[PDB]
Amino acid sequence: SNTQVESLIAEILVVLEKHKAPTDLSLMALGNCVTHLLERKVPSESRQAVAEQFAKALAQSVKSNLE
Amino acid sequence: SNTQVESLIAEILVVLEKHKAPTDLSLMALGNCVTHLLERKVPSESRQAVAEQFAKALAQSVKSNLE
Repeated sequence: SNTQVESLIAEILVVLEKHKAPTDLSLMALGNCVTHLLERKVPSESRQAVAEQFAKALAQSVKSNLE
Repeated sequence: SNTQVESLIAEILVVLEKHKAPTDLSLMALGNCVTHLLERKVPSESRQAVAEQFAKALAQSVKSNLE
């Protein structure tokens, strides 16, 4: 499964690299992708909650990476 | 610029769609992409802060989308 996640990640990263897209642009696109998914696959009532858990995970991820 | 953002977004979304990747898997990959970018292009001292602003934007985005 790790190889599955990693492959998805690599594929998405290459997309950003191919466009030589700036950091801010990359984040904006990535954020919109999350927003798109939540709106299209998460019930309106849980959307904010899933968004917040995504955010917490991101924050924790970044923090720990600061090790 | 909107077409530029939208094109990036579409390209990333197609990547997820091609894998028929589940929502949770998509989020995990997307989150890792943000983490990757922050670690590779944002100074260690601002990383958490940029991560939090990304999160706020995401949260606000989702909220407003609930209109």
